[PDB]
Amino acid sequence: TNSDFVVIKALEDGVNVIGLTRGADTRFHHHEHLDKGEVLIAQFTEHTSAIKVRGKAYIQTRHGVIESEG
Amino acid sequence: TNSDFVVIKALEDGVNVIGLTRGADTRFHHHEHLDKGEVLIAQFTEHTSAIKVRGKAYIQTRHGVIESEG
Amino acid sequence: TNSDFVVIKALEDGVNVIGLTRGADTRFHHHEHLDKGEVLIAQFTEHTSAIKVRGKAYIQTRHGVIESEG
Amino acid sequence: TNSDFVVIKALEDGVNVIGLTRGADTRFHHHEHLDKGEVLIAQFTEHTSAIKVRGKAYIQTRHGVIESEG
Amino acid sequence: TNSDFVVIKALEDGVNVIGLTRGADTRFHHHEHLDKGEVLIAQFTEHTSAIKVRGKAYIQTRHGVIESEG
Amino acid sequence: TNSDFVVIKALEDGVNVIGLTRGADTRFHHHEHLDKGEVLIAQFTEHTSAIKVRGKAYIQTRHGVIESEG
Amino acid sequence: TNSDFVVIKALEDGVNVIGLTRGADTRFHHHEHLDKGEVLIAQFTEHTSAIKVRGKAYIQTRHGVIESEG
Amino acid sequence: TNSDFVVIKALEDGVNVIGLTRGADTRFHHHEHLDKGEVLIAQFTEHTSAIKVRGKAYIQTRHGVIESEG
Amino acid sequence: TNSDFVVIKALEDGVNVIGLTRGADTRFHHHEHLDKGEVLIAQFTEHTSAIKVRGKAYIQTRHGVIESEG
Amino acid sequence: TNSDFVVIKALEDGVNVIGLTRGADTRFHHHEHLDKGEVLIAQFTEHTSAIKVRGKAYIQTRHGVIESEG
Amino acid sequence: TNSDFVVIKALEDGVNVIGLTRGADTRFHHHEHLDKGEVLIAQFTEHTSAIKVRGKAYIQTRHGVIESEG
Amino acid sequence: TNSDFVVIKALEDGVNVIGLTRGADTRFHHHEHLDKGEVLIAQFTEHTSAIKVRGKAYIQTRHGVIESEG
Amino acid sequence: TNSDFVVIKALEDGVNVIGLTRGADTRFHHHEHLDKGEVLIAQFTEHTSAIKVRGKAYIQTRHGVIESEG
Amino acid sequence: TNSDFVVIKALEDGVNVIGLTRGADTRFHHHEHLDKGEVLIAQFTEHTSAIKVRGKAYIQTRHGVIESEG
Amino acid sequence: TNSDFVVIKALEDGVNVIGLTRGADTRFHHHEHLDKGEVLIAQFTEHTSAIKVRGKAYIQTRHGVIESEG
Amino acid sequence: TNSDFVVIKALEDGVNVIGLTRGADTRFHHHEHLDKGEVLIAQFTEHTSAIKVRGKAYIQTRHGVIESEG
Amino acid sequence: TNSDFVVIKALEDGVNVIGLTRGADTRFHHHEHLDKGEVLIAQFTEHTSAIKVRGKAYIQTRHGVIESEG
Amino acid sequence: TNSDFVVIKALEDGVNVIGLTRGADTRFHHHEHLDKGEVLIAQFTEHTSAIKVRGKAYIQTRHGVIESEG
Ligand SMILES: [Co+2]
Ligand SMILES: [Co+2]
Ligand SMILES: [Co+2]
Ligand SMILES: [Co+2]
Ligand SMILES: [Co+2]
Ligand SMILES: [Co+2]
Ligand SMILES: [Co+2]
Ligand SMILES: [Co+2]
Repeated sequence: TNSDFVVIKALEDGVNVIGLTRGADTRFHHHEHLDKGEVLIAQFTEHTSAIKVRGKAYIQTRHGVIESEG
Repeated sequence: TNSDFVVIKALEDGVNVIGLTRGADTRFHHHEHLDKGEVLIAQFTEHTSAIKVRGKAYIQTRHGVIESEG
Repeated sequence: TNSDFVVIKALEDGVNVIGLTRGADTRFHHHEHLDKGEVLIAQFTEHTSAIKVRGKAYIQTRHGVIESEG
Repeated sequence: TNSDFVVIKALEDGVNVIGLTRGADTRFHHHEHLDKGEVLIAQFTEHTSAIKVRGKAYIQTRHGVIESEG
Repeated sequence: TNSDFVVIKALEDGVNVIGLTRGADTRFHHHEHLDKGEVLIAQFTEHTSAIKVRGKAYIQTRHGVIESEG
Repeated sequence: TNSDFVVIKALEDGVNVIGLTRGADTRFHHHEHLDKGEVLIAQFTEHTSAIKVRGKAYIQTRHGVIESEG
Repeated sequence: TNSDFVVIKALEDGVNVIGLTRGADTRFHHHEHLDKGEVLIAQFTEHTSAIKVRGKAYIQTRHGVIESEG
Repeated sequence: TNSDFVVIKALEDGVNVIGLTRGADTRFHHHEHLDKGEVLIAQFTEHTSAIKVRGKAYIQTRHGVIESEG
Repeated sequence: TNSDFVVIKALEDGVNVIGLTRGADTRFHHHEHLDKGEVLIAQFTEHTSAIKVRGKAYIQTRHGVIESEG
Repeated sequence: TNSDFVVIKALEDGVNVIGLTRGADTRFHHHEHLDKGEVLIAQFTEHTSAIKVRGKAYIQTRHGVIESEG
Repeated sequence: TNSDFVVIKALEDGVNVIGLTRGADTRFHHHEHLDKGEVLIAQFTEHTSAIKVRGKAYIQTRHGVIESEG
Repeated sequence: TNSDFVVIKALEDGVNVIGLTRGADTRFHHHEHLDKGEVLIAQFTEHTSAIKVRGKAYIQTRHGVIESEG
Repeated sequence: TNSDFVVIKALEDGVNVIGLTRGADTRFHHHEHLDKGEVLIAQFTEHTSAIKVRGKAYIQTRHGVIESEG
Repeated sequence: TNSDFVVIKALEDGVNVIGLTRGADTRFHHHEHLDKGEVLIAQFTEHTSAIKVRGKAYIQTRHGVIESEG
Repeated sequence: TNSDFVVIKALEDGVNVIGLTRGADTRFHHHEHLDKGEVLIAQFTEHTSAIKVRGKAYIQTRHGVIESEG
Repeated sequence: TNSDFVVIKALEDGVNVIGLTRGADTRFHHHEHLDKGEVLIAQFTEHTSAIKVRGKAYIQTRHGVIESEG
Repeated sequence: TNSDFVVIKALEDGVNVIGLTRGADTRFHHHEHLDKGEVLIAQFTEHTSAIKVRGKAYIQTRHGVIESEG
Repeated sequence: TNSDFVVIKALEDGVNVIGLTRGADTRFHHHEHLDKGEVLIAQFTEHTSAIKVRGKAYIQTRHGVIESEG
């Protein structure tokens, strides 16, 4: 519900990061734009239950590294 | 009950991710569509107890890495 | 009581995952069908205390990997 | 009192798994039949404090792997 | 008080497992007989504080493996 | 107070295990006899704060293995 | 205050183990004599805060092993 | 419900006689050990509805004689 | 209604004895498993009105001796 | 009214035992199916006054032995 | 008034068994059809005081065996 | 008063069976006609104390067999 | 419940006859010692349900004569 | 509990017949002396549950005849 | 308590028949003198529980015939 | 009534020491078994008034030494 | 009740001194183990009324000196 | 109870004198150390009922002189 975070680095211009709400319904809550080279450190909270990443990006989580190729 | 997440990367167009209800009866509660190259970080919550994945995909959990080919 | 999950991947058509009821008496309360290639991440909850797996399947738990040949 | 599970795989037909009752009085409260190849993941709860396994079987616990030759 | 367990496998016929009472008074509270090849997984409970094993047996605990030759 | 245990195996006939009371006063409250080959798994409780072992025995604790020659 | 213990083995006759009182004023609370070969497993409690060991003895703690030669 | 009895003679060492309780649930109630040569005359009562005999024994009932070869 | 018994001796491993309910509707109420060579003396009670026997077995009643081969 | 029983042994697959209701009106209230070799011990009760047997069967009553060829 | 039964076996097709009512007024209250080879065990109750059998049949009672040639 | 019965088989056409009233007054209360070959099983009741049989018939009672040649 | 007796004749010095308690729990209730030649006629009572005989002895019951060779 | 008797004949001078009480405790109630040739017919009562016979005597019970040699 | 009797015939002059008191206390309650040839049919009653016979006499009981030679 | 003791030493296997109760009725209260070589120091109490010794034994009292030969 | 004592000296390893309960019921209430050479001066108390000595030992009482050889 | 004393003289360095508590529960109460040559005159009281002496010592009581060698 908290206390865990992800690290996303943008590898190209125009990377989109979307947060899905917490509750009975699942609706979009917010989105963020990242330009090439930017780093975002995001946390799981009371209003966020899922994080969706579009665009070429490098992601670090507790389970290791992954690369999105959108 | 809460505070654990899975990482799903879509390896093909049209991958389905389904969340099942938490309660006495089990029913489909929400689903998400993923495009090729896209990444979702999903958490276990107060309305979701099980997660099904349809389509070719790459999954990371606390127990390791698996690949689905449905 | 909660907060622990298993990962099941179906290696054949028609794999059955049965949940057993939590309480004084024990009975089947839910069946799940998996087709060849699908992956299910299932959690221990307030209504489930045991899980039975019939069919050829690949299972990951905190204690390691096992293969069912039912 | 809770939150610990065992993994039992039946290596031959007709394996019996018996659960003992929690309290001042200890009585047999349920048993399960396993056919050759099936897998059961079972949890310690408020009504089960001990588990007995009869028949040839393969068991995984937090302390390692054991085999019953019954 | 609870939430720990031992694994006992009987290496000969007629193995006795005795549970001693928890409290100011210390007395035999229950015992179990194990046939050859059987495996018992036993948990420390609110009514059990000590466990005595008579007969030839193989025991797994968090501190390692031991062999009783009673 | 609880949630910790020792494993004692008797290497000779007539091993004595003595449990000391918990509180302002410290007096013997119980003892147990062990024959050659027997194994006792004993827990720390609300009425026991110290344990004494007389006789040739082999002991397993969280800090390792020790042997008493008494 | 609890949940931590020391293991003392007497290597000579007449080993003294002294407990100091828990509170604002510090004084002797109890002591124990150990004969050659005996093993004592002692726990920290609500009435004991420090432990003194006089005589030749072998001590195991969470931080390692030490030998007293007084 | 009463007024009828069985006679069991032990033909070998270690014969077990088990009594099952009377009521809606059927749980074990008591067991007895017989050494080679002993005779037990047991009655049906308010807390006993079935009797189970393990081991080589010679049994006399109103319907005649039988021999268990366990 | 009460006070009559049957004697069943198992002539093979895995013999099932089933007791049916006493009431308006008839349902399975309990079952027992018997090993090769064991004898059960069962009584008619306030919750049991009929008894079914599956497996090779030898039966004694007031009316004589019969053999089942199911 | 009660306290008397019949013994039926099935000599062919699919033997039917029908119970007739006790009271002013008479109707079928229970069917029982027996496979070849099974034995049923059935008692006259507060809801059963007559018993119909269809199929090849061997029947024992207080008056002797009969064989049905239905 | 109760607790006595007759055994009727139908030796040819179309055997009729009629029960007469108990009380000051005697009237036909039920009848049964039996096909060749069928067996019926019937009891005397609070609504049946006499039984009439038409057709070729074989009857067993406490007084012996009789045959109806109807 | 009750709970005894006679068996009458008609050896010729038109056999009359008459039941006489129980009490201070004695009178015909009911009669039955039997065709050739028929069998009637009749019970002594609260309204019947004596039975008269006219016509050729074969009678079985607890005291033996008799033949009426009326 | 009551009203049935056994006859025990001691064929050697020091024969033990043990009576077990009637109720929910079973324990020793009394015992008797018999010298060579003595005869005891013992009745089933409201505080006794089972009887053990240790030693060489000759026993008479309603079901016949048996000998204990303890 | 009542209404059953034994017959004892004295075959030697000085035969002793001892009666034990009926209740929670088994305490001697009375004894009787018999000279050579005497016959005693003794019944089971509300204050008597067991009978011991010392000396050379001849005993008749419902189960047959025995001879005490003491 | 009642409904059983003995038959005593006096084979010599002066035969004594003594009745002992029924209750917690036992004492002589009555006696009868029989001359040679006389016959007495005596019953067990509410005030009598044991009977002694002194003198040469012939006795008939439910268990057979005996001869007293006092 | 109090404060006096006897000393009993067993000179043979199986010596019996019986204590008689203090009151209007002098009856057995307890017995004790002594093996060869044991010594029992027994006092006179409020529930004890007499002591019987059976078997070969050596007794010391205030009045001197005696030897029981039984 | 008090004011008297015994003196026991242990002449061998492992001498047992057992105290029996004072009252209507008699049971083991405490025991002491003596190593070779030790001396125990024991007193009769309000809770102790008899004392047993097992093992080789030397005993002094008001009546003199005795030697136990258990 | 009181008013009796024992004289102990230490014949070697380090002699231990242990006093045992008076009451239903028996447990160590106090100990005393004696060096070579020292003398202790100890009494019996309401908190002491038994006394143990470890080490080489010379003891005087009302019953005489004894020596401990421990
Ligand atoms: Co935008
Ligand atoms: Co969709
Ligand atoms: Co047991
Ligand atoms: Co089953
Ligand atoms: Co005894
Ligand atoms: Co007179
Ligand atoms: Co002990
Ligand atoms: Co000190």
